[PDB]
Amino acid sequence: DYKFWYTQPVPKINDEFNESVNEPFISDNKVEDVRKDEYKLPPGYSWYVCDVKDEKDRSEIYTLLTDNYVEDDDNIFRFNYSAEFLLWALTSPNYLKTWHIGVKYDASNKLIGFISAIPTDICIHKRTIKMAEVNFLCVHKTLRSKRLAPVLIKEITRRINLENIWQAIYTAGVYLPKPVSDARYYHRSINVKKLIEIGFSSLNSRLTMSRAIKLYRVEDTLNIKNMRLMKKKDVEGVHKLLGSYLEQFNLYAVFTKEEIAHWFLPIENVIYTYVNEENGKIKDMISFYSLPSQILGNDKYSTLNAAYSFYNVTTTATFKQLMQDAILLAKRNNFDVFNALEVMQNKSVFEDLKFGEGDGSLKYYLYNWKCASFAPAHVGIVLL
Ligand SMILES: C#CCCCCCCCCCCCC(=O)SCCNC(=O)CCNC(=O)[C@H](O)C(C)(C)COP(=O)(O)OP(=O)(O)OC[C@H]1O[C@@H](n2cnc3c(N)ncnc32)[C@H](O)[C@@H]1OP(=O)(O)O
Ligand SMILES: [Cl-]
Ligand SMILES: [Cl-]
Ligand SMILES: [Mg+2]
Repeated sequence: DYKFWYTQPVPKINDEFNESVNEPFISDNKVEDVRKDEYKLPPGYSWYVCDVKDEKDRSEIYTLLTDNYVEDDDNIFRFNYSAEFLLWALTSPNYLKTWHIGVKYDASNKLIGFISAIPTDICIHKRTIKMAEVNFLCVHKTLRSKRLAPVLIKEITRRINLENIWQAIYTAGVYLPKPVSDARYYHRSINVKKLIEIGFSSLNSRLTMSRAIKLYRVEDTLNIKNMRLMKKKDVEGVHKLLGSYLEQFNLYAVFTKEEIAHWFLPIENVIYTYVNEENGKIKDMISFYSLPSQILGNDKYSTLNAAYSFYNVTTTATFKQLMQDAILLAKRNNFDVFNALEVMQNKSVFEDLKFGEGDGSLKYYLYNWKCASFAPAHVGIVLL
């Protein structure tokens, strides 16, 4: 029935727009007319502005998400974004502290809800629009189905609109009105025995343990020999190589040089970017971020260490060769599995590089924007 969503400027479930339509649902917005009062919470609850740069505030967000954030459809894994990852994800160029919004239960002073956004220029069907990218919506497990999520969404919408920003981008596994694109995850096992043991992968009479280990074995030699960790000197180069690649897609972030430094410069256990420099030019790049899952009630392993593909571009090798190198670099950094969405060129390598299809998919959404939807190979943005 979507009783909340059908109040909002998003498409109905059966809306179909053709390529001649690429504009807002609601235009001519004025900051002057945005509500200046905070949305009302149920009695006993209060808004709290989180300071993500403060270690203690950040640890409170970390705890809320560790305990209550997204699980796989089978409730076997729960994402466990690290505190240093959250610091990176939320303090991008020009971020607003006041879009990092928490809800405390007053009687215990405990954070029980959170939602966040950061600002970025998004190009959709060649039109570039300032958007908020919304993420980390989370309601404590003990307070589910009480309609707190619409309150957090309406309050962040209000605060984003105060900055004269009227569109947003967000992804989710749940189906909501209405995806602009839909992309499955695929996974490439690295630490095969651990993935078996925790119930992530399986074996059969044809695929014995030893045969599975051999199937997923990787040669410890790079196809692109000079791939090395990115440094500050490489920011102009990555800005040109990635910037030029992305222009072909129907949906992508238009990164400034400051944004390139922020999103790609390596941070241990958070973001890994490797470059190939030839003649003072950056000609290939690989990048992947760290997102572990807590393995729910497992005796042996508490954590699945997963690398998620971010942005990969080659001009000196094949895409296959580049992605075989990304799996190698993730292996050299202790990751158990390399995951990727069927966006950009990724699906073209999945068969040959022995990826498995994951369950369900990730839906891409715009708020207050009507346009044609498209196949996920035309998506050129990866959100965290
Ligand atoms: C400018 C501008 C606009 C700015 C705003 C743009 C819109 C942004 C939307 C939010 C985007 C979120 C992106 C993500 O971060 S992804 C990960 C979501 N994090 C989890 O998966 C963690 C585990 N899970 C939870 O923590 C809770 O289940 C949630 C997700 C907070 C939902 O809370 P609960 O207690 O279930 O549900 P209640 O409070 O009764 O709310 C029901 C209404 O809510 C809608 N809803 C549910 N999940 C949603 C969701 N994931 N995103 C958006 N809406 C969602 C839903 O359909 C329904 O509304 P209807 O009646 O159907 O029209
Ligand atoms: Cl009022
Ligand atoms: Cl090597
Ligand atoms: Mg609720």
